[PDB]
Amino acid sequence: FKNQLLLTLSSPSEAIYVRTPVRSVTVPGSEGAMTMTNGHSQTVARLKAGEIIVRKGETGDEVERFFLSDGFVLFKSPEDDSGCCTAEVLGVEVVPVSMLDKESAATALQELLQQGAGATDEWTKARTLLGQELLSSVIRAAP
Amino acid sequence: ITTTKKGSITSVQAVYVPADDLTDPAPATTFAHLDATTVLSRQIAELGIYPAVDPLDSTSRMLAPEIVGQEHYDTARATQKLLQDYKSLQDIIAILGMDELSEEDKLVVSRARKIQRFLSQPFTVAEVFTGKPGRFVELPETIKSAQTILRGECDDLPEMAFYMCGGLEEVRSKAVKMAQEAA
Amino acid sequence: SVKFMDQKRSGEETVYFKKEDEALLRNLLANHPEYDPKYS
Amino acid sequence: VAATASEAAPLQFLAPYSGCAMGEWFRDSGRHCVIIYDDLSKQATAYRQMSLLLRRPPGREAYPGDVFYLHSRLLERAAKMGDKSGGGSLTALPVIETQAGDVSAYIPTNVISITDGQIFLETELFYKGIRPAINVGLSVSRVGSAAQVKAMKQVAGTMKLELAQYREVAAFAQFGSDLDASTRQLLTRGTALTELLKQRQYSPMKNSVQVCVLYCGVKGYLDPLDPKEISRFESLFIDYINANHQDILKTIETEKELSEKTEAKLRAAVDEFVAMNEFKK
Amino acid sequence: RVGSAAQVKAMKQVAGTMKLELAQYREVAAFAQFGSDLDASTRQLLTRGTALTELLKQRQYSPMKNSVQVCVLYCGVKGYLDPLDPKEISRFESLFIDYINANHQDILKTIETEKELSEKTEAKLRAAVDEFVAMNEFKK
Amino acid sequence: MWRSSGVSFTRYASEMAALLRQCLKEPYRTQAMQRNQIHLKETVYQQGQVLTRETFNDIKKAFEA
Amino acid sequence: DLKIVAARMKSVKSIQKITKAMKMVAASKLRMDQRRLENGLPFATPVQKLVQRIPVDPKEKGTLAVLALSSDKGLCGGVNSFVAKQARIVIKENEMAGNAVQVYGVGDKIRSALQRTFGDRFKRIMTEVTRFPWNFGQACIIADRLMQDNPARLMVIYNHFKSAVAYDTLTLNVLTPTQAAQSAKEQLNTFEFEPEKTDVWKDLQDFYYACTVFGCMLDNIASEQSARMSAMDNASTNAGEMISSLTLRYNRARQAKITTELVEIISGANAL
Repeated sequence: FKNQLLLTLSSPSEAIYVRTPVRSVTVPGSEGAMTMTNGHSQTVARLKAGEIIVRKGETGDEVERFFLSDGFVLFKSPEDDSGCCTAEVLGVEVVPVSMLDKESAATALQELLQQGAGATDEWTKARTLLGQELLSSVIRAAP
Repeated sequence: ITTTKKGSITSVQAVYVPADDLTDPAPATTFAHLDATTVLSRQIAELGIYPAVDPLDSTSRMLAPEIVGQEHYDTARATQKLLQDYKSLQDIIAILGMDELSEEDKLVVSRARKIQRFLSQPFTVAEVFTGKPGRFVELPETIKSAQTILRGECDDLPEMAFYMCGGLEEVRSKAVKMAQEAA
Repeated sequence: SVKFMDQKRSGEETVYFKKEDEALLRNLLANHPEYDPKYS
Repeated sequence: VAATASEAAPLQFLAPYSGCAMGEWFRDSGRHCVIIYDDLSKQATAYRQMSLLLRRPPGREAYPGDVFYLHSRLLERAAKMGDKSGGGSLTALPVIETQAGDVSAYIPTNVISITDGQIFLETELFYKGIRPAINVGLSVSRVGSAAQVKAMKQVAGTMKLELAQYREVAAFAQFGSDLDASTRQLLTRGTALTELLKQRQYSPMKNSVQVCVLYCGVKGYLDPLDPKEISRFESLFIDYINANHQDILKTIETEKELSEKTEAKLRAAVDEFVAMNEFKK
Repeated sequence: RVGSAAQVKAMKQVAGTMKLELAQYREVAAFAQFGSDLDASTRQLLTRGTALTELLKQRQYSPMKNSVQVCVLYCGVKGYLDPLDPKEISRFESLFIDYINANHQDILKTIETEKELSEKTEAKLRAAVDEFVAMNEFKK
Repeated sequence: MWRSSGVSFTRYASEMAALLRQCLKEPYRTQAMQRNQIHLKETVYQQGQVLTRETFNDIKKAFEA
Repeated sequence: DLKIVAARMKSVKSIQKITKAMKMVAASKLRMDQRRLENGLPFATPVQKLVQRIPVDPKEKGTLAVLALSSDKGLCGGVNSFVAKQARIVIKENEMAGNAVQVYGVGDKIRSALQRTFGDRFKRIMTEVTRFPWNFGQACIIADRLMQDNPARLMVIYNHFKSAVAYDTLTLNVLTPTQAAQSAKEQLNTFEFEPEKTDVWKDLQDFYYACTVFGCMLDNIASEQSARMSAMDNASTNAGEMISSLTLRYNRARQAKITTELVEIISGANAL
């Protein structure tokens, strides 16, 4: 077909992209953020949180931002006959940044800190810390 | 048999209806001669709802807003509408089930069942059949209870608290007893 | 078909509203303590 | 004209013919009458009671063969005479009780064969609040729009189709939560019209008010309302127009037409009423 | 129409509960037979109704005394047949009858005379049923 | 944090997506919490002979119990 | 008689009407379920295709766990019948070799089907699930329950939704931790795992479990709705046939009643 990047960004409730040709796609891996393009090696990575940023071939400069909670990314090499290299971004909850709020975010942060102040269980402490992480990411990512 | 300007005769006639067929010539002709009507059914008596009066076949020349006020007329017509709405879901319930019915329809069915159980009451002469004591329910009490049940101020109560009562106090008492015996 | 549907309907309604009456009997005395004779 | 149960069978048998004789005076003299035979089946009954006692030969259900001829002699006097006889008329509204809704019996089949129409009342609708409990599916009129002013035609030609569509999509009312648009609008309009056609005992209306209310109904000014409020809506609208726009009613009553100017006045009055008032939904 | 007036108190005590249970079973069984899954309060209704329906069966020209009917319906109503298999009841009855005709004639004579069930006869009958279930064994 | 706390990645992902949905805007948040309600009825068995039956309407109690 | 035929005609006409209404409703639900499928299958296919590179042998010996997906409402054709048939086949095949079988289920129909025959093997059952749409009752919960009840080999039985008038029953041999530890995972060496393989495998496998259940249950739901529409069609047809027969019988009984009454009247008129 073409030497583009075939992105499919999918959540369970809605598939935002299916075979969208793009140039570069940034994703917040568990180690650190990284940008996948055509020619990139086969790889699997776990994401933690933050703002996926898609950049179509027609756009180049224009972008598209999407906040992801958690999930996986699968980059697969290009078949010899297809001529195009594929990528699958699976997210348990993939929102755009336009639909986010910083006030309900801080309210949930406060309620989480209230619930976790009685730190007794490991899962409770871990959930408090991870909620702090994700809500700070939401606050920093929202407009 | 009729009232005149010298006296009055209030008559009460029991009419055998063979094979539960209201189309027979004798009751068909007798229906036109009556001021008040009360038709008893077997499908209701099978449910233990005694008296087994069918409120969708019972009629009366008196049930008009000018004779009985609108608090009575609208209450009666709302009860009849509710019972007809409940009757118009029997096939849907028998085929599909209660899972398909919306919460409005479930509320309707619950209120209609509660009315059905509430119209029952024990008589003094049926002690030798039921053992329970008899009741005398006045009309303002009946209207208050029906208005309350239709308005929705007893949905918190159960359904088995109605089938032998003569008011809302007895309903609440029976529900109280069943809740205490539940634990 | 007639007795069939009638008895099926009656049984289903009986079970459903038995469950609902059980739940209401569980949750009555809490939300309406003025009626509980335990507190009278 | 009263031929009660104490009155003998011949008197119950003769009272309808006496009424027709009393109405022929109005018919022949250029006037108009409407005669109302209540319990014609007690007439036929009386005739049977007189034939089985005169030892006449019976038929099915023991009725003699002169029953169709009887009701025919009775009902064929109802007529509309020409301008050379005087222009009078004699309308007829015979009443019949069906014992199970079966209109295939002898007397029902004889009378529907004799009559120019049918108004079929039902018991399932009398308790659903639909009073008069007229089932417009089985109710027909072989005369039709020829017996209607244009002001009523303009709304009835629409409402008949709308109610037929509601009757085609009635069973879906218990599943409309799962359906899509283009099928819930039909249910809504049908429900609104059915709640509009409800009426109170001994409270009839005029044709102008009928036209105004049915224009309010068919033109979508009741879809977004709670149905239970329509009985209020109608009443208030009636009072409003009878207080404010008697000119519209007089024009509709005089011209027997709903012109575009009167329709604009009507939409104006409806908008003013809706603005002045507040409803639930 | 006469009803309980033509009925002994000892038989009233059991037959009222029996009629109620059979009414409930007749109500519920038609819906239950579709293979649905029901709670235990309804499974108990079905079990007791099946037990009573299998109790009320009888052979031809094999009538029974009133005291024996009372005892059998007591065994059926107080729950000594719910866990037992239905097909076994047809012998649970017979054996129980022989047992109470052999070793417990006094209970039958007392019920025949007094025409009621005092607490003493209640306890004696319960003890006899317990002894019988101990001495015997069935499929459940 | 989860293999140490004795927690699954699916549980963590769901319980964090819950918070992310709580951090939504009301028009889309309505449809999100709509499409992500819970209703389950667990029924535990041991060679027949049901040990327990329990309902679940919350993610946290569903993963906990 | 007449009352019998009239009551039967009334009941069957009501049945036909409600059947057609439920047919249209099921068509709408099938539309929405196809929509949920087209949106939600890409979320599940990639990780499943990834983990399926590790070939699972269905002859392995060990504690088998059979997850049978089914519905809670009736009139679904015979999809749950075919599911329970495949489950019985699998159980009877794997219990001969000596593999101890456990049974997980979704829906009351599989429970009612396998209570009497394999009720001494149930482990955990879920129901009242699809009252709402599917991912209401998230597959993550069931996957967590499976992992907490970690078996040695897992099978999943469901109905694949080929087209609106065609489905297909399938069995998925699913990988488990014992089977992953027993393999060096040389097939994934072509992939660069951003965290190390040993650290990301445990989090990837739960995602694999969740995605497997998700697509399987979506396909089962679609097949259920298709079978429901087909069953409503057949029921309406049978109701029409019964209405025709009862109409014939009704007219016959009407004529018989008329003739009998008339002969009675005539004989009473001539017996004077």
